Amino acid sequence: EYIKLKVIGQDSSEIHFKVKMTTHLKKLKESYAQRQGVPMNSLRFLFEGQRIADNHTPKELGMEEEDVIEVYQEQTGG
Amino acid sequence: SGEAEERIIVLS
Repeated sequence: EYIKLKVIGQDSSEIHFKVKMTTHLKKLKESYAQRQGVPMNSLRFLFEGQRIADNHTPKELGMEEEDVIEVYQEQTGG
Repeated sequence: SGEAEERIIVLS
């Protein structure tokens, strides 16, 4: 019962993540930052423009298969 | 440069 989320970076690159509806999104943020080789707190992760918290889950955010997460530099970063 | 390959990470 995974959904696949597409994570889009500042440079238009994509990394997809298969997650459960109950997965704490901290797991995704940490993995993504690791693969980019930057500290996790230098980034902010947005779903439809709203900030994804470590303890948010896809269910709480109303996410579904194929949904996009955008990654921006943290604004006081961070 | 070329198109990146597909990248899927499973968070189990």
